[PDB]
Amino acid sequence: TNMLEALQQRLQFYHGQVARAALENNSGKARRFGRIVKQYEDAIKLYKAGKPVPYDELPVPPGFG
Amino acid sequence: ITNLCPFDEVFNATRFASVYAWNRKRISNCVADYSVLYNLAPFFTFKCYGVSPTKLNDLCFTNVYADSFVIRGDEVRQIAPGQTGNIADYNYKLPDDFTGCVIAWNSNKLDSKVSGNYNYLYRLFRKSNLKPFERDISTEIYQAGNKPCNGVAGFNCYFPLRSYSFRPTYGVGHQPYRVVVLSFELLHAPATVCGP
Ligand SMILES: *[C@@H]1O[C@H](CO)[C@@H](O[C@@H]2O[C@H](CO)[C@@H](O)[C@H](O)[C@H]2NC(C)=O)[C@H](O)[C@H]1NC(C)=O
Repeated sequence: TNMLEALQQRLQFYHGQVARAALENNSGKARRFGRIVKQYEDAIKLYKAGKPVPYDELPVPPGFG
Repeated sequence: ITNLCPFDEVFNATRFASVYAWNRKRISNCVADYSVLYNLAPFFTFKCYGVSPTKLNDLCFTNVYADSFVIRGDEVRQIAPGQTGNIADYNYKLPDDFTGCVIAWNSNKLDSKVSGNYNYLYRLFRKSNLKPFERDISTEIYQAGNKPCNGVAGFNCYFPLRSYSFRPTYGVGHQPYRVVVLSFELLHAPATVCGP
């Protein structure tokens, strides 16, 4: 499963979280989730460029299966 | 009848409904002066279907429905009969036969906070495309994969809808555009929304 599918999976899950936070009218939660999405898209861009992907630097994912 | 139609109210709304839950407004028992749209709104895209704008100010309608939502500028072209796309297939669908107008204008000043805007929402994942002039406000988790989940999770379930992140820094393509769609039927049998 390597890294690319997992990265897109986390990206989609956190996009859904951002959308849910926006739907709940929560401001700070939406902003923080959007920032997390920003770092995750930076990380996936870095991995696509060939640079190594980290584990602890990025926030931990939920109970993915 | 002489009372004016509430076009100013719908064109001057503080916030437009999200495209996945596009607002539907009834306009009836009033005189509709469309010269307001031409005189005001310096920036607009009034390209209309089934009737010329001047003739539109001329003739008499009988059923006016106003649909309002927010669409990114790059994908504003998806609002048209017989045209595909994520917005057309998932959020708002126009029938192949269509007699009505579409108005679109940028709203970076109004609907893009300096830090960022997230109020507006749109749908990306669903099983089947929307039928014309049909609304879908369900938020059930998509069954993208072969694993039923009943709740949001990492694997191929996902959230059916997505949020925009409008900011003033974005270019004209990504900037939000306030889109309002008017629908007409010119059979004129009851003629309740007749013009001047
Ligand atoms: C509210 O809508 C109206 C027209 O739909 C505009 O407000 C004024 O409308 C009159 C005509 O009735 C014009 O002469 C004025 O110039 C309009 N005001 C401004 C500031 O242009 C306008 O489109 C909307 N109001 C605002 C503040 O944008």
